Amino acid sequence: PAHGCRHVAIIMDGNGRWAKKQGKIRAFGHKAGAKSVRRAVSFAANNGIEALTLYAFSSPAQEVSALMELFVWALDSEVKSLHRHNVRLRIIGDTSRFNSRLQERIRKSEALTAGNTGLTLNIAANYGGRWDIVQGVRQLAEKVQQGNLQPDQIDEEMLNQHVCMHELAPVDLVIRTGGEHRISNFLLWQIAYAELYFTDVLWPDFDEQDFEGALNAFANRE
Amino acid sequence: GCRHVAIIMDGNGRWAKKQGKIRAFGHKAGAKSVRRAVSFAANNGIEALTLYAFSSVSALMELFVWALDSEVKSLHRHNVRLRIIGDTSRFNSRLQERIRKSEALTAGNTGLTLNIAANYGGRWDIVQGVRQLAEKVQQGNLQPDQIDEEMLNQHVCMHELAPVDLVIRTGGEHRISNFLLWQIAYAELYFTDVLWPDFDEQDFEGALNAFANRERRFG
Ligand SMILES: O=P(O)(O)C(O)(Cc1cccc(-c2cccc(NS(=O)(=O)c3cccc(S(=O)(=O)Nc4cccc(-c5cccc(CC(O)(P(=O)(O)O)P(=O)(O)O)c5)c4)c3)c2)c1)P(=O)(O)O
Repeated sequence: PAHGCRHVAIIMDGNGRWAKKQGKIRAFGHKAGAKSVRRAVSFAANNGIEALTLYAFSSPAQEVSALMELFVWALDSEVKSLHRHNVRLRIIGDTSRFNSRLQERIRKSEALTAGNTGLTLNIAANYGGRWDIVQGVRQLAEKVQQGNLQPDQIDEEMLNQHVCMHELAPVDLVIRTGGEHRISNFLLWQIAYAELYFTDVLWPDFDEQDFEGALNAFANRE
Repeated sequence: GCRHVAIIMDGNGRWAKKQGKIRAFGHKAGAKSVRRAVSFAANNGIEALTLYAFSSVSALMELFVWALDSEVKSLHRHNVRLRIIGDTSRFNSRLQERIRKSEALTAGNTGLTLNIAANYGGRWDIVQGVRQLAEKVQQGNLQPDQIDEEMLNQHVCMHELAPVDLVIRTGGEHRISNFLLWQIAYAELYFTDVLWPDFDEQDFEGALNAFANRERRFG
């Protein structure tokens, strides 16, 4: 609370570059990255942060189906730990085209942790900022079609109620590791007023001290 | 190849205080900085320049009228196409007409398109487009699950121009402050502590250089 930062969003990037520098393969960077993910989640939960939203940045249509398989399979194991640390898990992104199986796992993972009182962790999977806005627009569009919503009655607050994470504290700080200075279609609507923090540190090397630096930079900025 | 630059001009007031002067002084200097940035963009092949004045109200409008009346003939002469983006429905009829006439007069120019955000907000921009799509739904000429990214994109401001490539924010603050949101999904973001009145050609080129290098890297 001292940092006054309630919601932190992170574009994780640099795992491949990190591995390359050491003459190592992708698997090595991914392994290092997952470790950094756990470290960041634990840090947030132990530092009074209300919400952490993670986005794995990566530079096909057959590959995605395979990635989400890995995603969900990895999730099933992580959920136990998350639940154990009192974390509330939520998956944001277009999960509509996921097969009903791995789509039920996600659903159960969320149901299982919904009642926790610790950190709320949002993991982006097949997520897009524009997509997020659009799916929210379709919802309002349905209500227009059903006759109980006039086009001209639509305002910002209304649309805000239909975008991902509307129930949570607004995003206060966005962190992007890896050196690139862009949002890359991650959160858009939700970062209208967020502090943007760019660091050249590669995701695998981003540790607790780096996270603290970002929070300190945030606190001193206003 | 930087085609569209958007700028969050900030720091006029702070600049004034640093000089131990009144706010009005910062404004005056800020105005010169605007003329300088526009000239620089128009002289270097930039396709579009979008300006947003960040602020830490009737007279405001009279100033707008005056700026339009004194600068549009020069913009037209320089082959600059002027556009005002934002909610101008609340403006008095005189200002709205000046804006409409200014755009009409320069609409046919083929040089730099200068976009001035007036009473503009990124969320408002998106919402105004959503309301346009909601109208066609109500008319039954559009299905809810028929709305997609491409469709909404065609209804947000500047959809007819090249995509925003670079967003520059002066003044030291590291936020978008509800300026462009949908349009900056893939843009390079550049923050400088330089105060707007001090932002000159060298600072602008520096951002362009940063853009070029970062394009070679990351893609
Ligand atoms: O852009 P990079 O270099 O930082 C990258 O490493 C991608 C990346 C960026 C930021 C974070 C992570 C990441 C890495 C490991 C774990 C986690 N935790 S997660 O909850 O966020 C998550 C877990 C499972 C999947 C996903 S994802 O589908 O949203 N992202 C993603 C994108 C690209 C590659 C991978 C990936 C992750 C782990 C393992 C693999 C597979 C293998 O590559 P590997 O065995 O060599 O490791 P492969 O089975 O084919 O041989 C691939 C994963 C995310 C996140 C991965 P890249 O070279 O793959 O594009």
